[PDB]
Amino acid sequence: LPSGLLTPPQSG
Amino acid sequence: TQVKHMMQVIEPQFQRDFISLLPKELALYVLSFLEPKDLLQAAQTCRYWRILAEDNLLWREKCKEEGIDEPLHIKRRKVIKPGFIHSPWKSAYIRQHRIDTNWRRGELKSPKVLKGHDDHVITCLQFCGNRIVSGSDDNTLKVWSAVTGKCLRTLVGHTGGVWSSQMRDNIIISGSTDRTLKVWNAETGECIHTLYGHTSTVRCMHLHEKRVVSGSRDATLRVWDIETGQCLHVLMGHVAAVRCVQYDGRRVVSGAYDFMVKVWDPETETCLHTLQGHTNRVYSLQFDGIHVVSGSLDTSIRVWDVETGNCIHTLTGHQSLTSGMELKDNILVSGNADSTVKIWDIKTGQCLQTLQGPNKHQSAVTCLQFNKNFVITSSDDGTVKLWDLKTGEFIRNLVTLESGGSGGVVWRIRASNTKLVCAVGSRNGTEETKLLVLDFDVDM
Amino acid sequence: PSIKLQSSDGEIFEVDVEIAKQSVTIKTMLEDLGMDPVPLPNVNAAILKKVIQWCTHHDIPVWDQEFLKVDQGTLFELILAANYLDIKGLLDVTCKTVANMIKGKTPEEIRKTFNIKNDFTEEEEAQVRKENQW
Repeated sequence: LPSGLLTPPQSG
Repeated sequence: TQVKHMMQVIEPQFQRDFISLLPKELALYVLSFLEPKDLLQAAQTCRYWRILAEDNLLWREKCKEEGIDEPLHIKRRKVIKPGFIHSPWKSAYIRQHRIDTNWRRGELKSPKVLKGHDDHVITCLQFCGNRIVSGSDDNTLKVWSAVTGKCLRTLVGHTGGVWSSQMRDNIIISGSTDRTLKVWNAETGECIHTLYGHTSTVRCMHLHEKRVVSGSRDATLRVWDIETGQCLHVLMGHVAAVRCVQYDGRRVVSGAYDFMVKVWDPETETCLHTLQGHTNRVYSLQFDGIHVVSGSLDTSIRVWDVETGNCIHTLTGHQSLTSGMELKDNILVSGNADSTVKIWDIKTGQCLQTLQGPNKHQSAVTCLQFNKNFVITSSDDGTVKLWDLKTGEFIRNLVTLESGGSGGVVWRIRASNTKLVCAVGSRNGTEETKLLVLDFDVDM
Repeated sequence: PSIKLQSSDGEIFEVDVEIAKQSVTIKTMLEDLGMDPVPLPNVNAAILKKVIQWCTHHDIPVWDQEFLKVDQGTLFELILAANYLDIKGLLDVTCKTVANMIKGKTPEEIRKTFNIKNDFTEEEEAQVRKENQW
């Protein structure tokens, strides 16, 4: 994923 | 009146000029054909002219021009000799001109630094008249004062990271990985509702009046009542995670990782339309009640007609993920991982400007804001840039993190007419996470 | 048909109605008060003769721009005749022609064009420049 962008870590 | 009252008190007599001799009214009819830049020069001609150029009603209409709607009634006190009846509308117009000039070439006043969320990230930012709300994966949110600097409250309660947020004077709403949403009281900082229903991370949410719609990694959306704390409807139909959502009180629009955009009528929990076209995850959305605009990992941005489900434009040109978009009056601005920002006319589909050049961003554009004069962009390059919306030209770097090239990043920005709030930090330890508040207000 | 109107000078003008009715003032006196010869006390034969010329001819159009290539004294006259006669078209065009004389910035330059004396005192001018800064 491009650097500077985010998302919560995978849950399951 | 007012202009008459001025002539009979200052007594500007004997002028051998055209307008000084014309009946008051006709001089005003004439001065009206001038643009503000001129009225301001004409006002420096002589006392008689100055008094005319200050006709309150001449400016009230010149403010509607720049969309002011509100005249400012300023600073009182021990007058300089020969008085002058200033025009509230004129000073209001000038205030804005100076503010615009401050943003454009002002002189960066070192910003208030608000330290918080240590070694963590800021996932969402909210700015509402003097109050700032930061959301983090440290499981908290912090309400700040854009005026002083101080943290006013820290909303502790979630057991997972906060990833979504919304606010409307004193009502804050958060969405966490702990699968719940929480309605808070910004002033007291107390949780007043905890909304259960989603089983997977609450990814996105859009608030409209007394209702909020949330999108989750469980492939569903839920519409809640911010007052009762009840879940009113559940939109089921998406196959993959719902990454973005828009709600106008009439229709719910959503984009998910199934390359689909769905238009819903919440009341009857029904999917009116499933918009097909994107060939990859849809990350961003915008909706003005008539057009739904979607941005995908597929490089394109699609413009659809909410009423028919028909695709109207397939905006091509970007090269990577369009992370953020802003729509306003059929003018769309998109921020993309290709480090570019684009300005489009969603009526014609024309790409009005591409913000690049020698001073373009070096990495992905993380956020953006815009108005009728400028576009403000943030990036992982550690800068926040100011661009001219009409010419598409670069103006200057509002923020330039010294650690920009080695980790420092600007995750998000919120701008009011008078100030800029930046969420800053880093994955390594080169930049302590914090908010930066720049002030572009003028002394008046 | 054709109606007759008398300038302030005492000179009678014959003009096709409709051309004359472009002036609502004249229009009002003809259709409402019913003035056989329409007395125009605020307009003299000279200027009246000019407005008639402008009317019989009907973003500043190319012609009105030439037609108003007159000297200030006349323009000032036309502004008033138009206002008095109430001819929105003529009024706009002439007033606009004067405005364009200002569009160009510079206080000092606007004076050379309208004469005007800088009656501002040391402090006053300094203050005036501060307030209307751009």
